[PDB]
Amino acid sequence: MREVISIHVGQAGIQIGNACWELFCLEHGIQPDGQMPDAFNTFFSETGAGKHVPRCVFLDLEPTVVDEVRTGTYRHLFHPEQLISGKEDAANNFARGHYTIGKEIVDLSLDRIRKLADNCTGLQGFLMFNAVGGGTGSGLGCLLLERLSVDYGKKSKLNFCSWPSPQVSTAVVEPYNSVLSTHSLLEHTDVAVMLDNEAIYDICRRNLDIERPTYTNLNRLIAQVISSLTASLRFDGALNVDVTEFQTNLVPYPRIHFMLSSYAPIISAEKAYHEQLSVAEITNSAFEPASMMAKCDPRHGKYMACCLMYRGDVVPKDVNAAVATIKTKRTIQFVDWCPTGFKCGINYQPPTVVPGGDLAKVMRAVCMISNSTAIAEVFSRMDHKFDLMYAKRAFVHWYVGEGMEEGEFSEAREDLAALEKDYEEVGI
Amino acid sequence: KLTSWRIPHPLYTELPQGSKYETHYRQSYDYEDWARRPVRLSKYGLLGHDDSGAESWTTETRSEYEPPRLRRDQLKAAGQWMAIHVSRTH
Amino acid sequence: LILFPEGSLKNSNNTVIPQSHLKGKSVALYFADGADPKCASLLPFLLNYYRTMNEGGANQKIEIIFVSLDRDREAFESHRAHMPWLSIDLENPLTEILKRHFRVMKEYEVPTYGYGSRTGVPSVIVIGSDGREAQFLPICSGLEEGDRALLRWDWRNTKFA
Amino acid sequence: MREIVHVQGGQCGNQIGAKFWEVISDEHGIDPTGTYCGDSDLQLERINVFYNEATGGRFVPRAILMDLEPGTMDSVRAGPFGQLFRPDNFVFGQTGAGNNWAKGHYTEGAELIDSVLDVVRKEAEGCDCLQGFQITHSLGGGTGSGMGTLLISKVREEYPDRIMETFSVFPSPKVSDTVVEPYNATLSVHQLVENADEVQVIDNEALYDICFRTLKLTTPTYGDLNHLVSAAMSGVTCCLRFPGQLNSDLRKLAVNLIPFPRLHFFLIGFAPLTSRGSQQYRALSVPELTQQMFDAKNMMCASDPRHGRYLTASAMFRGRMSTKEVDEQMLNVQNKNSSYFVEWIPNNMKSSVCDIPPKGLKMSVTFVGNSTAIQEMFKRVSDQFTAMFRRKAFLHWYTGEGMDEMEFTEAESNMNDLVSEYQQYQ
Amino acid sequence: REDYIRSLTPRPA
Ligand SMILES: Nc1nc2c(ncn2[C@@H]2O[C@H](COP(=O)(O)OP(=O)(O)OP(=O)(O)O)[C@@H](O)[C@H]2O)c(=O)[nH]1
Ligand SMILES: Nc1nc2c(ncn2[C@@H]2O[C@H](COP(=O)(O)OP(=O)(O)O)[C@@H](O)[C@H]2O)c(=O)[nH]1
Ligand SMILES: [Mg+2]
Repeated sequence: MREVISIHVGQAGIQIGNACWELFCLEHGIQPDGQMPDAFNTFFSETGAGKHVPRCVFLDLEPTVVDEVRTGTYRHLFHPEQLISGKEDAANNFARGHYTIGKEIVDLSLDRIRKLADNCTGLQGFLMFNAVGGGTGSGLGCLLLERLSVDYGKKSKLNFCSWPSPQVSTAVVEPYNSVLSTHSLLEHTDVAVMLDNEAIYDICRRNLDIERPTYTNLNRLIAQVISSLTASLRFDGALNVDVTEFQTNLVPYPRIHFMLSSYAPIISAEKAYHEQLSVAEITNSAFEPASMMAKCDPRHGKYMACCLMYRGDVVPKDVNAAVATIKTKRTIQFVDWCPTGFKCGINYQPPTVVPGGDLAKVMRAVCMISNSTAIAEVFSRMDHKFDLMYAKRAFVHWYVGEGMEEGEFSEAREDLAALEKDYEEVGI
Repeated sequence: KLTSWRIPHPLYTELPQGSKYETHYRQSYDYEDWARRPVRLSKYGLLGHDDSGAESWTTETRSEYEPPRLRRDQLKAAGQWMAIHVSRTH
Repeated sequence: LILFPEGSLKNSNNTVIPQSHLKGKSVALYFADGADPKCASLLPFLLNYYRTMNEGGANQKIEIIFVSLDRDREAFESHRAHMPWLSIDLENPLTEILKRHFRVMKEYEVPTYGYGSRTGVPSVIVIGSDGREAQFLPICSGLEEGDRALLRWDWRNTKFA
Repeated sequence: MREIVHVQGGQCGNQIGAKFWEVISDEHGIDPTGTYCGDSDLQLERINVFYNEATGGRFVPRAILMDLEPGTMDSVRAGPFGQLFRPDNFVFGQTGAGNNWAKGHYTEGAELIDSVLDVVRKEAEGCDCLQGFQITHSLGGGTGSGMGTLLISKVREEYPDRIMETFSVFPSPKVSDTVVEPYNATLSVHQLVENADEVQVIDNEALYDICFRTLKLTTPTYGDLNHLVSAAMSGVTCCLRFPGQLNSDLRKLAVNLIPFPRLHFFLIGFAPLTSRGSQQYRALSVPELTQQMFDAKNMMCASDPRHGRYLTASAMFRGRMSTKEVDEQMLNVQNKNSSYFVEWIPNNMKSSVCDIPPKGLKMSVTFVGNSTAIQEMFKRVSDQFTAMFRRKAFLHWYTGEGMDEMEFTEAESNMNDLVSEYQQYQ
Repeated sequence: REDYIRSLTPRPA
C-alpha cells in the first residue's frame, strides 16, 4: 500500500496543514466525523468502524494553534495525541528550538511518528511543512529532520517550505534563522520545494482578483499544489509519477535539490468561464515569469529539469504538443547537458473545488515543479541580509545564551556560499 | 454597547453564556454545526472500547457449523459460485 | 419544504407570485435598511448590475428578493417604490424567520433572539432550494469588498431547483 | 458444572468484591433486583459457576462477606447491585480490628472465623463440584490480612485438593495510609506461600499509574480503581463461564504456570486500555494488544518486569479472533525479548480463547505471569520490615494480644527464602 | 490546563 506522513512543524505548518487536510477530506468525501457517508489511504488510516484518521503529526512548541485545532471543527477528526503542543514559543530563535526546549517535544513527536510509520506499509515520503524564517519551524524542523535521516533512513523526504520573502517580512531575525536553517535542507533533504510569500501575494491580487488575500487564501493555494503532487499516488491515472521517480527525474546532482512551484489555473468563477484554459496555455501560463510561487525571475538563468503534473481530462497526445510549444519558446532556456527535461504525468480526476473558496472547478490543472539555476538568487538576497547582520553581531546574545557556539554562523555562511557556487558551476 | 447589557443583568441566565467563538479559523473553515458535537463514548462505561454486547456474541461452532442449507442461502446472498486440450485442437 | 408561502412573495404592481415561478433563476435575498448609508450607497450598483446582466442574455438569469428592516410601513414603501425587483411585505413573519435563519441581525439579538453572530446590513445572499447558504457575497464581511462583490456571483451554479 | 466460591475479606476486599459483582453481573445480564434480563443463551448456560438458583428464581450469589467492622458491609448493601448478596452470609463482628494482624488471626478474628467456615461449608457441600476458591483481601491492614489469611489457612486442610485463588492487595509503598504495613504484610506472606497455590499480586502504585498514564485520570476514585481489578478478575475465569476454542481453566492455569510449588505469584494485565478521548481511534487487533500487554506500566503490580525475566506467562484471550495470529504473536514477542524469557523453559507463553468477548469490547486479554522481578517488592517491604524491627517500632499492640518475637523472625526468614529462590531461578 | 480536551467527558464543568 501507499502512505505519506505529513509532519507539520511550526504555526505556518499548522495553518497550511489544516487547509491541505481540509482539501484531502473534501476530495475523498470524508467528513470531519471520519465517516464516509480504496483511495482513503496515502492520507487516512481506516480504524474499523469507518473511522478514517489522518496520517500526520501537528507539531508546535507553543499551545495556541494546536489547541485551536483541538477546539475547532477538526477537534474530532484528528487523533488527540497525534496533535502535540508544548508550553512555550521558540521566540523566533533557532537556538531555542534546536538547542533548548525543543528536546522534550522531539521525543513525543518521534514516538508518534514511529507509531504511524509502522501501522501500514510502503512509507513513500515524509512530507514536511515548515516556515524557514521563523522560530519553532526552523529549530524543531532541523532537529526532527536530522533525526529521521538517521533513524528512518533511505526514505524520501519532501520539505515544503515557507521561505522568507525579500521585501515582505514579519520578523527582523529572519536573515539569521534562515541561513541557520539551510544546513538541514542541504544535508537532510531529498526534495526542498521553495514557496515564499511575495510571489503568492501577487498571484492572488491579479489572478484571483482578491484585493485582500488573507493567510487562509495562501493556505488554499499551497493545498492545491500538495494535492496535485500526491494525486498520482492515490488516484488511478495515465502515465504516472510518484515520490521515487520524482527524485530520479528532478535531482541531477545530489546536493542540487532546491526547486520551485507553479500552479494553474487559479481563476475565479466570474472569470474562468470565458477562456479555453486549453493544454497549450495552462502550461504556458505555468511557465509565465510571474506565475511562480517563488520570487525568482527565471530568465537570469537556465532551466534544469521540470515535472508537469497535469491532473484531469488531459490525454497524452495533448501534452506532447504543449511540450513542443514550450521547447520552441526562446524565453525558457535549458542547460546543454539536459536534452530532454520534461517528465510529465496525467491523472484523471478533475481538481476538487472548495465550496466558499475563491476558485472555480476546472477539469484540468498544471502544477509544475521545476529545478532552475535562477533559484540561486533567491538565497543570495539573504546572503546579503546576513552580511549586514554579522558585521556588528546583532541579535547574537539571544542565540548564544540559549545554546549557540558562535561558529555555526560562519559554518552557515560557508554552507550557503558553497551552495551558490554549485548553481553557477552546474550551468556552464 | 451598554444597551446590550440591559437584559443580562445577572448574565447567568445561560442566554449569553458561551455563545461566541470569534477567531479567524472559525471565520475561514466552518460549516453548519460540526464543532459542538458531543463525543459518543460507551454505553457500558470506561472498559467498553465501543458499543457491543450480548446481542452480537456468537461462538465459533454455532456461527460456522450451522446446517448447510442455511449457509447455502446465506452465501447465495453473497456470491457463492504436458498439457491437453479438447478434441477440436490439432 | 415550501420556503415562501403562497402570499409571501410580491413583485412590482403588487401581484403575488409563487415559488413555482422562481425555478431556473439565481435567487438572492437582499437584507437592507432604508436609512442605511451602506445600503443607500450599494443600491445603485445593484440596480445597474441587475439591469445590465439581466438585459444581456435571453433569460432572466438572476433574481433578487428584498427583505426590509425599515422602521415602519411608510419608510418600507418609500424604499419599495425605489426598488424594482421582488420583496416580502414587512409585517409578514417570514422576514423575521429569515432574519433568524440566515443570521443577518442588527445588534438586537440580546433583546429577544440571543444567539451570537451578526453579519449586519446590507447583505446580498444567493440562496438554495431549501434554504442553503449558497455562497455569501462579501459586502461587509471578512473580505468586505464594497460595491464590487456583485461580480463574485456564481449564477450558473446557484439555481433554484 | 464447576462451582467457584467467592469470599471477600476486609474494607479493601469488600470494595473490590462488590465491584467484581458489578462486572460479572453485567457479563451475565442480571438486574440488581436479581432477575435475568434479555435473551442471551451464551451468558446463561454456565450460570452455576458463580451463581446459585434460589426458590423464586433469583440468581443468588455464591459470595461470602467477612469484615470485623459494621463498615463497608452496609455501604455495599445500600449501594447498587448490593441487594444480590444474601442476608445470611454477612458476618459482621462489631468491635473493630484496626491495623493489627493479631486482632484478625489469633485473637478476636478467631471467634468469628468459627462461623465463616460454617458459611463456607454449607455453601460448598451443597454441590460437590468445587473447582476453586476466590479470596480478595489486602495484606496491608487488619481484618483483610489477619482474618483473611486465617480463612485462607483453615479452608486448605478441609479441602486439601482444590485451588484457592487470592487477588491480594500488597502494601503499595508510596501511597500508604497508616504505618503498620511492613509488620502486617511480611507477617502474612509466609502463609500465602505454604497453604496457597494461586496468588495474584495487585499494588495501588501501578493501579494508580495505569490510571494516570493509560487512562490519564485526574481524580481517580476508589470505584474505578476497583473496576480495573474486577475486569482482570472476570477475565482470568472467563473460560469457566463461556465456551471457547482453546478452553482454559483455573487448574489449567495452575498446572501450566507455576514451577516448584512455592513460585505462585503472578502479575496481572488487562490491556485494551485507552482513554475516552482516543476511544474511537484504535485498530483493535491481536498484534497491538500484544504490544500493550508487554510494556511495564500495564501490569497491575508495581514490580517492573524488564528488570527480571518471565519464567512462565499466560495470555488468556477473550473475543472474536483467528488463532495463528495469537500463535505468531506469542512466538515473535518471545523472539524479540529473548533475554526476558528463560532458557530452560521453551515457549514461555500459554494461550487460550474464551470466544465470547467482554461486555462492551470486542477483544481483550488477561496476562497473568510468573516473573523473577517479583522479589523487587518483596525485598522492598522486607527492608521496611527490618528497618522497623531493629529499633522495635510499634510492637506492643501486636505482642500484647499474644505472639512471640520468634514468630516474626520466622516470617522474615521464610520471606527472605522467597527472595533467594527467585534469584537462583533468574 | 493539562488534559482539558478529555476532562469534560467523565465530569462536565
Ligand atoms: N504561507 C504562510 N506563511 C505563514 C503563515 N503564518 C506565518 N507565516 C510565515 O511564517 C514566518 C514566521 O513563522 P511563523 O509561521 O509565524 O511561526 P513559526 O515558524 O512556527 O515560528 P514561531 O512564531 O516561533 O512559532 C513569517 O515569515 C510568515 O510570513 C501562514 O499562515 N501561511
Ligand atoms: N485498591 C484498593 N485499595 C484499597 C481499597 N480500600 C482500601 N485500600 C487500601 O488498603 C489500605 C487500608 O486497609 P484496610 O482494607 O482498610 O484494612 P482492613 O479494613 O482491616 O481490611 C489503605 O492503605 C488503602 O490504600 C480499595 O477499595 N481498593
Ligand atoms: Mg507562526
